[PDB]
Amino acid sequence: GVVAAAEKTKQTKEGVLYVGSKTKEGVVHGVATVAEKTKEQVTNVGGAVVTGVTAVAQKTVEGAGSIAAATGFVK
Amino acid sequence: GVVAAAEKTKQTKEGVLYVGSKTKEGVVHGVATVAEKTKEQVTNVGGAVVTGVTAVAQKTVEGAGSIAAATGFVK
Amino acid sequence: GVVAAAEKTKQTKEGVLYVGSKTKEGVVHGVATVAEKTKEQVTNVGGAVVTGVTAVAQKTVEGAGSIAAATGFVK
Amino acid sequence: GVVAAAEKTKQTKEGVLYVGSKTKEGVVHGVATVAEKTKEQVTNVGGAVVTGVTAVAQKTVEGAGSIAAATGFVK
Amino acid sequence: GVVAAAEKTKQTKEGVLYVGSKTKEGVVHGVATVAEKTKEQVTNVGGAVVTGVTAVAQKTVEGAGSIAAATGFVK
Repeated sequence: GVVAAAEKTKQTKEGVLYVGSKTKEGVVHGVATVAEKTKEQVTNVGGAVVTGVTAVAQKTVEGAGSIAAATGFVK
Repeated sequence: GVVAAAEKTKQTKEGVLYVGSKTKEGVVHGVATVAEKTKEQVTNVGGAVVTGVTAVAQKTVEGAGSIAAATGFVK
Repeated sequence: GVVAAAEKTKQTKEGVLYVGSKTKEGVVHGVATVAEKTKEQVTNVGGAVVTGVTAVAQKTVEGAGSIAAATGFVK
Repeated sequence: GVVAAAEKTKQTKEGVLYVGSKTKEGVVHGVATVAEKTKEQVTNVGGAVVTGVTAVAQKTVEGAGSIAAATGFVK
Repeated sequence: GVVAAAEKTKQTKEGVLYVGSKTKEGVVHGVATVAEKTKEQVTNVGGAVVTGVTAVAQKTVEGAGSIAAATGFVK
């Protein structure tokens, strides 16, 4: 029942990017799931995750983008 | 029952980006799920997560973007 | 029953961005879910999360954007 | 029953952004869910979350944006 | 029941990128799942994860992109 459908039917400076970064110390951890003495952990990450000292996300979804996620359990 | 549908049907400086970043110390953790002595944890992250000392998100969803998420459990 | 539908049907400086950032110390944690001695935690994050010392979000949803989320449990 | 639908049907300086930030110390936590000795926590965050020492959100929803969220439990 | 379908039916400077990065120390961890004395951990990461001291994501989804994910267990 977890359905993700994406359809795209298609019948000057555009999207131009300039980044200049100067970093001395950089610690980036991105997507992280840490468990200590944990019993029962469920984690889900979906989509676009842009992370860091200089993070730029230009025009992430120009067409069709669908994210379906059923996260959990049954007892 | 967790359905995400996206449809895009398509029949000068546009979206131009300039970033200049100068950082000495940078610690970025992004998406994180930490559990200590935890029993039963459910986490869900969806979409666009732009994070960091200099975070820029230009024109994230130009077309169709759908995020469906059922997060949880049954007992 | 958690349905997210997005449809986009399409039949000078536009969206131009300038960021200049100068940071000495930067700590960014973004999306975080922390549990200590917790029993039973349900978390859900959806959409666009732009975070950081210099956070810029330009024209996040130009088209169709839908976020559906059922977060919780049954006993 | 948690339905989010978005439709966009489409048949000089526009949206131009300038940010200049100069920060010495910056701590940004974004979206956070912290539980200590907690039993039973349900959290949901949806939409656009722009956070940080310099946070700018220009023209977040130019088209169609829908956020549906059923957050809670049944006993 | 975990179905992801993507269809794309198709019948000046465009998408041009400039990055200049100068880093002295950089620690990047990307996607990480750490468990210590943990019992029972389920993790799922899907989509585009761009991470690092200088992270740039230009035009991530120009066509059709669908991410379906059922993350969890049954007892």
